[PDB]
Amino acid sequence: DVQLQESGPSLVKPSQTLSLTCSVTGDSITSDYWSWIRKFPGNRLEYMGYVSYSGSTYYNPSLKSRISITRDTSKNQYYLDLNSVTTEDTATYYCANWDGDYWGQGTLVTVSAA
Amino acid sequence: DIVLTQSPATLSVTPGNSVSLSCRASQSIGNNLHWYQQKSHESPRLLIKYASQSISGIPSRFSGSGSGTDFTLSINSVETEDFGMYFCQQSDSWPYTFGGGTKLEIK
Amino acid sequence: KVFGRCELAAAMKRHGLDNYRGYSLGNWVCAAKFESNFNTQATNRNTDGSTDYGILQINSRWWCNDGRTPGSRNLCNIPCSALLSSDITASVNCAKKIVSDGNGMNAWVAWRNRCKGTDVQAWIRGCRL
Repeated sequence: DVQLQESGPSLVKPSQTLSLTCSVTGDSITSDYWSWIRKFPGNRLEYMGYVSYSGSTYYNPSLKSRISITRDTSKNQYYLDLNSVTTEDTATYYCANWDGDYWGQGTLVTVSAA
Repeated sequence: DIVLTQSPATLSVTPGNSVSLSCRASQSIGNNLHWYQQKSHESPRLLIKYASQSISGIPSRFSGSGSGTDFTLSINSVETEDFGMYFCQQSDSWPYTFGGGTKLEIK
Repeated sequence: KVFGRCELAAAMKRHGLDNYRGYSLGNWVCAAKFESNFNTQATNRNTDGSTDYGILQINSRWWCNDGRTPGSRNLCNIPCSALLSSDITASVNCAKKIVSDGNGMNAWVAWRNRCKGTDVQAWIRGCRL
């Protein structure tokens, strides 16, 4: 069966690059489309983007090109890179397959000068 | 982008009673509207796909209806395990967008 | 089941394909016409050991699992048998995922060769939708 799990820093500084990894277990990443979704402090969900089998990516215009989604078949993982973050990027990040049947547990990332 | 508006924002109900949640799209999206349930400290869970298609492993009391711009998620005889947030999401156009959510709670 | 042109146009509209991810309804009807001639039971064995299934001839090497294709990936997470039903639900669901890749409808060779660049709207004209 398939399992997804997010990993990466939970505390980041403003202006830095936020990077998360989604490890897929149970099947190859070449067997599905992979996405990233985040939830803001006030129950607001935003579909960040996804990468399909051909390698083509689709990113939410709201991210102003600060986002990059990549894959690593050898490690069976895919990633999220969000550049120049601000406090507006504080949220709970989830990885899930395109069908929405498989989701990671979600990981909170807080952007603070602290 | 396509805006999804959900109502009511909050709905209080007594277990055993039935409810229906609304989601309206700013433009026609055919049957490309999906429903998700989300509880505190948990990832969203797909309940209904493409407006009315059932999902294996989901309680049969959940049903979806609608097309075009108006959709509804119905719960026949709410159970305590159903309390939480409900979000609709459209996949007709990129970027995919989510409704603002409806909170279902016990009254 | 062999769909009538207008019958399929109406069904595909109900199944949410009209303008789905930028592809007008005519594109889908035209694709079905040249891929399977509107036949939900159409199958075609390919040289690589894969088979194309159903109304939209969905491939068993990339999209569905028929348990007989080498290098199968099952991108649609569905058994190919489900794509051979008179009910187009599963075929449409998979077609939507296929077209959600950057290659779009180019995944359908017949569509690319007989539909792309033509007046696809003509395929839904003269129909009670």
